[PDB]
Amino acid sequence: QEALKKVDATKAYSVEEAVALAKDTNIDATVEVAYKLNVDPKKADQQIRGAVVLPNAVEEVKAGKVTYRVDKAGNIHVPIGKVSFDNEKLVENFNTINDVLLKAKPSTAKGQYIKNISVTTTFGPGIHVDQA
RNA sequence: UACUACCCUUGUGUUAUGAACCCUCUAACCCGCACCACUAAUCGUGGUGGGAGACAGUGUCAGAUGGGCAGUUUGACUGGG
Ligand SMILES: [Mg+2]
Ligand SMILES: [Mg+2]
Ligand SMILES: [Mg+2]
Ligand SMILES: [Mg+2]
Ligand SMILES: [Mg+2]
Repeated sequence: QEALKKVDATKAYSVEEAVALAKDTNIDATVEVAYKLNVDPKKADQQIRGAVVLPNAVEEVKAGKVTYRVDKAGNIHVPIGKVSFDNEKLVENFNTINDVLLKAKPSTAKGQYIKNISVTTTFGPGIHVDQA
């Protein structure tokens, strides 16, 4: 019950803090990056989509290719591996995800591109962050 | 299908805000209401009560009405016109 309470909903944890406490907030569980976007998810020009390997078709099918694709809700969220993975390796996984998602930008975006941003797991409560 | 969150439509609430509308207040404005003083003054200015009251009045802007008023128009040909 109290795993939903221990997490500091007020604070924007760093990537490192987030992946570290993701190990705790499980009571096994796949960690999950989540963006809520400023784009229009209901138009073809902004249907963000793709797939990328977690380093932590053997290069794709076996190496741990996780797919990302934004839903109609504007919420694109992707697995980045289990809580039993090393936390700096989770930082590397999120580096992969964040870099590829930011560099896959629809050029017609607005002043803000990420409305909200957070982490969860298969039993992870929300861990909101501020892109750093 | 459990459960975690990213959440999305729909409609309930708290709070902060913005408008419209009704009532209530009085402290602005007003009283060809009373009393006091200036003061011998049916003026006026103040003071004290009472009444109305953020209306009215006044200013600006706009719409309707407007011979009450004003300025003007109201052809030529043509066996007169
Ligand atoms: Mg009279
Ligand atoms: Mg006339
Ligand atoms: Mg003249
Ligand atoms: Mg004539
Ligand atoms: Mg004639």
